[PDB]
Amino acid sequence: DLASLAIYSFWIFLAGLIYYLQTENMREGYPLENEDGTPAANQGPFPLPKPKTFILPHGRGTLTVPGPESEDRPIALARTAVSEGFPHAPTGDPMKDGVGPASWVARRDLPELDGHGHNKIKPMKAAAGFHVSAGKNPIGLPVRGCDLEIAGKVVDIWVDIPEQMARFLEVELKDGSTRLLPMQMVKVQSNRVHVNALSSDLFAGIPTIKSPTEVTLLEEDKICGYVAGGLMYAAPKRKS
Amino acid sequence: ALLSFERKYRVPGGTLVGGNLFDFWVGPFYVGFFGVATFFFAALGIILIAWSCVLQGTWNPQLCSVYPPALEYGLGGAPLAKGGLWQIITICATGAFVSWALREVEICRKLGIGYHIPFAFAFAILAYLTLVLFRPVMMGAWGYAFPYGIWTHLDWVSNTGYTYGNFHYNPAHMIAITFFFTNALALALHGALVLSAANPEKGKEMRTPDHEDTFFRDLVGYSIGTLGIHRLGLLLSLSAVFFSALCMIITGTIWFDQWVDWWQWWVKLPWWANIPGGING
Amino acid sequence: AEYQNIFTQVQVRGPADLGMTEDVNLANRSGVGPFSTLLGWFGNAQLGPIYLGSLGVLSLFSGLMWFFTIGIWFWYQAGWNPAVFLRDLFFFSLEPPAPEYGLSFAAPLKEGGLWLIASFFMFVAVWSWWGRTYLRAQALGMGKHTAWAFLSAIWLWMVLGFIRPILMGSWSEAVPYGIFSHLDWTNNFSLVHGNLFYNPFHGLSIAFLYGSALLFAMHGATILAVSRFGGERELEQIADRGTAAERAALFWRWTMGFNATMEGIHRWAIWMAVLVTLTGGIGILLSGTVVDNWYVWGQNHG
Ligand code: BCL
Ligand code: BCL
Ligand SMILES: CC[C@H]1c2cc3[nH]c4c(c3C)C(=O)[C@H](C(=O)OC)c4c3nc(cc4[nH]c(cc(n2)[C@@H]1C)c(C(C)=O)c4C)[C@@H](C)[C@@H]3CCC(=O)OC/C=C(\C)CCC[C@H](C)CCC[C@H](C)CCCC(C)C
Ligand SMILES: CC[C@H]1c2cc3[nH]c4c(c3C)C(=O)[C@H](C(=O)OC)c4c3nc(cc4[nH]c(cc(n2)[C@@H]1C)c(C(C)=O)c4C)[C@@H](C)[C@@H]3CCC(=O)OC/C=C(\C)CCC[C@H](C)CCC[C@H](C)CCCC(C)C
Ligand SMILES: COC(C)(C)C(=O)C/C=C(\C)CC/C=C(\C)CC/C=C(\C)CCCC/C(C)=C/CC[C@H](C)CC/C=C(\C)CCC=C(C)C
Ligand SMILES: CCCCCCCCCCCC[N+](C)(C)[O-]
Ligand SMILES: CCCCCCCCCCCC[N+](C)(C)[O-]
Ligand SMILES: CCCCCCCCCCCC[N+](C)(C)[O-]
Ligand SMILES: CCCCCCCCCCCC[N+](C)(C)[O-]
Ligand SMILES: CCCCCCCCCCCC[N+](C)(C)[O-]
Ligand SMILES: CCCCCCCCCCCC[N+](C)(C)[O-]
Ligand SMILES: [Fe+3]
Ligand SMILES: [K+]
Repeated sequence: DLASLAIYSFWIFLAGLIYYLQTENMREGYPLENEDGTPAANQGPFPLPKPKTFILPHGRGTLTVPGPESEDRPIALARTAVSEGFPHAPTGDPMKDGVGPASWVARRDLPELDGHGHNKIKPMKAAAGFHVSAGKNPIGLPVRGCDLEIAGKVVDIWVDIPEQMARFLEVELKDGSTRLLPMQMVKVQSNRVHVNALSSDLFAGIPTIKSPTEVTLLEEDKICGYVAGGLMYAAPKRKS
Repeated sequence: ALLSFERKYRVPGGTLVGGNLFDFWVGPFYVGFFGVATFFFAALGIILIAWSCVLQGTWNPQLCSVYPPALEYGLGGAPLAKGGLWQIITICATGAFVSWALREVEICRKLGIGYHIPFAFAFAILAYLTLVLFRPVMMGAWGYAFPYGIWTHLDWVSNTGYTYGNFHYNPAHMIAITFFFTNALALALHGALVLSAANPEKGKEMRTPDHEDTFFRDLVGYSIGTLGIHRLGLLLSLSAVFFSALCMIITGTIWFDQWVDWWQWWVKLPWWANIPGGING
Repeated sequence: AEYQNIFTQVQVRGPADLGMTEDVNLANRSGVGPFSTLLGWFGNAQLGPIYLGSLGVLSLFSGLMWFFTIGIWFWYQAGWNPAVFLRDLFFFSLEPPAPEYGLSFAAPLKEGGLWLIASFFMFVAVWSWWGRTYLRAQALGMGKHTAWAFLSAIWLWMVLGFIRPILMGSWSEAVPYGIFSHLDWTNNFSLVHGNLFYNPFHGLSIAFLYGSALLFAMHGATILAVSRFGGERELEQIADRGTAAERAALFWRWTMGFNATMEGIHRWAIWMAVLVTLTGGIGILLSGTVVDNWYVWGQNHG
């Protein structure tokens, strides 16, 4: 009977599909490692997929996955028990060290480019024709940390050009230097921008970028990772 | 075993309950207090379900079923074989799903990410409780809840819907279905767009988010953006389960006749109610 | 109150983005439309430009024709009384030929010939529209995923109004145009065939429809959860994994013991959704052509 052949066939197709999908999802982070980075004995029942290669645009090279996996940075963590599967305590300031929720990745230290190969993200003051067009303009507001202290003023908005969104606030600190603050991590209120993740004292902590009018994928991750890690690590100095 | 980038994230901290007592992993699974809670609730439940399936006398998946207590029992207890086991298995499941959820809130804290996922999760927990708890408790009986049975629960859906005629006519059921269809639509389109960019014509450079935005704008004259579509797909599928809970919560309480008749209020509007012509006048 | 990125705080607008060019024929692109501050709170604010070539005009025309054909009949059924039109708006129905006319085109205008004309315009609209989702992707160098995914939804729509009626030897089997009528047609078909809950492909189709809601909730929650790390920029996180990708992978790893990649999650996606109508159209196509009563078929295959 035709119907029952079809439904039997389908289930076989579906298992192959799940297998296909689950391998395709192993192109990154595999093969599994022990807590010292050696290959792990039990790799599960799925095999690594054949390597695929992406042709990155704008002469940025390729990516081939799966490939050799390497953290490409030192990790300031240390075992907390004598057996696998336990937390790993930081060995310094996890905020300063980029471990934990403060963690960042060793992404390319170039900036993301739009499709015409200009930097994806610019400050507004240097983005012709860009301006705030709805909602409170945060530029000029005092930036308040979670200890309810003022930590800086907003001196620009860093905007994505091909998408036209806000992506960071640029905050000027008491020493006159700025930092970038991810937009998704401040509350623009009518008299202030509030940052619940960091306390004021921790604002100079924020990794600093090297050029004033661009930010690289690496510099983003150290800035985003740091602010977010403040959530867990500032908490001794978060009020209410 | 860890992932080739996992160790740096496996720091302590983030728990909601009990400090560092349960703050460890088991294989890839993070545990926590609410990992244990989950396991208890989920284990006790699954136990009672296989032992409810000897009190019924059946060891088949296509036949094992744990029916609620009979309408006659109203809202009280009931013997284990006559509805009591369902009532327990139901508390278990609640505990397991709320545990799975708070366990997720801990995993969120330790990773410095936002609580969007177990908040999305809440809508599914809430729809479930709507069917097994909230709705039965305004209608006055656990017997208006559905059984725990692969095929018997489907019966209940047919039996329940047809009490009110063709259930299509439920206006909130309608809006639910519309979000569900739009979600699958947004899902297909989303997956493909990302994918046709990472995986272009042969030998071509990766396409950029610009190329996605261009594609849809070229095609439907709008493009919602890469942040929007994730906002959308969350909103569309949350919305659908909201109106699912709603469509069922109003059914049997504030509306209990044939859903097709609910629509007279429009047809019987006075400025056109007795105009001749068309189907109704 | 912590910000959750569900709605925008500060909208910024630059000059109009007219889009990548590649091999697209720019002669056929409209100008930029208005800028909706409204939309900008959830998504993008810029409407337009749209591409409209020959194939688009054909499709955009047939569709209006199918909509208008239905619509004229709807005015008629209202006796041209605008008030009745609104009142009975969900009750009108353009209906297919009666079974005596079989698959033929002879049936009178007001007894099915109109349904067959409206259906023609729909056929030409949908299909030429499919050609659009291909040619637009080809034009930019991108893949044809969007097009193959469409082809899955086309497949259900094709089985409901074309393939099953022809296999079943009569236009009468096909779906009418109308709000309530199409609804009753559905619930009917289910009764004629033994309660479709007994159809393994209805059950499967449902699973994916549920699973599409589960997944897109899951996915969209996760990408908003890691948007504080640039998560939403999925293409460059694919070329160059970020902490966003890493923590999103590791949320679902530490929850359900396995996880996805930033590129992998979108193959999960495209298939969970595509299988909704894929299995769905098989369950219909078998119904009445091969299986008369799913219940009864389940009694002898289960
Ligand atoms: C005779 C049939 C009637 C009918 C009667 C009903 C009835 C009766 C109901 C619906 C409801 C629904 N119907 Mg209706 N409906 C009909 C026709 C349709 C048609 C159609 C094309 O005809 C469609 C598309 C729908 C669509 C739908 C949705 C709006 C909704 C289902 C989603 C939902 O509730 O999710 C909610 C999702 C959940 C509750 C899942 C919760 C998951 C929990 C939290 C976790 C469980 C974990 C699990 C145990 C884990 C296992 C272990 C692990 C796998 C390892 N109906 C016809 C007319 N419909 C339902 C509804 O709205 O319910 C609220 C409902 O009760
Ligand atoms: C009481 C009635 C019956 C019943 C009878 C049927 C029948 C009959 C069918 C379904 C179908 C479906 N049912 Mg059922 N169903 C019932 C109960 C349910 C319940 C439930 C809780 O009880 C649920 C969750 C569902 C769920 C589902 C879906 C999974 C499935 C449709 C997938 C889809 O997206 O189609 C929506 C997608 C489409 C229709 C494709 C459309 C594609 C075209 C190309 C779009 C053209 C647009 C056009 C040009 C206009 C453009 C608009 C302008 C842009 C404005 N059913 C009961 C058992 N159900 C289908 C199926 O596969 O069954 C096997 C089906 O045909
Ligand atoms: C709100 C939008 C959609 C949604 C979202 C959603 N679901 C989620 C999440 C989110 C955001 C998770 O984080 C979580 C998850 O891990 O996903 C991978 C989950 C999840 N949603 C799931 C299921 C599910 N979601 C569904 C629906 C949806 N989920 C919505 C459409 C459906 C249906 C019917 O459409 C199902 C089946 C699980 C995969 C998972 C939750 C895992 C969990 O709770 O684990 C703890 C419990 C156990 C391991 C077992 C408990 C066993 C019980 C104690 C006894 C059984 C009780 C039960 C009542 C019997 C049911 C009988 C059936 C035959 C009818
Ligand atoms: C995986 C399956 C899911 C899916 C996939 C899917 N659908 C798709 C695609 C994909 C991948 C496309 O490529 C294509 C698209 O372009 O989407 C943006 C499409 C599409 N899915 C559509 C609809 C649709 N998809 C649906 C379902 C789903 N599609 C599935 C759940 C449904 C249902 C029944 O649930 C509908 C109604 C369209 C938006 C589009 C196909 C467009 C098409 O064929 O257009 C030809 C017709 C015209 C160009 C003109 C039509 C006239 C209109 C009535 C408008 C004009 C009249 C009036 C001015 C306004 C009308 C509306 C009311 C206010 C009156
Ligand atoms: C305000 O009034 C005016 C006049 C301005 C209007 O325009 C009013 C307009 C309306 C009131 C229209 C409102 C529209 C509707 C209610 C339509 C509702 C539509 C549906 C419910 C869709 C139902 C599903 C339809 C299906 C399944 C169709 C299948 C189509 C076929 C696949 C096409 C097959 C081709 C055929 C039969 C023709 C054969 C010939 C060939 C050459 C191929
Ligand atoms: C129903 C959707 C979920 C299907 C489960 C697919 C298999 C996931 C298990 C992957 C294996 C995990 N592992 C061992 C590689 O780490
Ligand atoms: C689904 C959303 C549809 C939006 C369609 C908008 C098309 C924009 C056309 C604008 C035309 C511009 N101009 C000046 C040439 O007319
Ligand atoms: C699919 C498009 C959705 C558009 C919905 C627009 C909702 C408006 C809510 C904006 C919130 C306003 N405010 C002041 C909080 O920013
Ligand atoms: C533009 C439509 C293309 C032709 C296909 C439509 C078939 C309609 C048949 C109408 C029947 C006419 N008549 C007199 C026999 O009733
Ligand atoms: C791509 C993700 C795969 C998930 C598969 C969903 C499994 C659902 C199986 C339910 C059983 C349905 N049926 C028809 C046999 O009754
Ligand atoms: C397909 C529906 C039910 C599937 C049940 C859940 C699958 C288990 C996936 C968890 C995998 C954990 N593990 C073993 C890889 O470590
Ligand atoms: Fe995505
Ligand atoms: K400017």
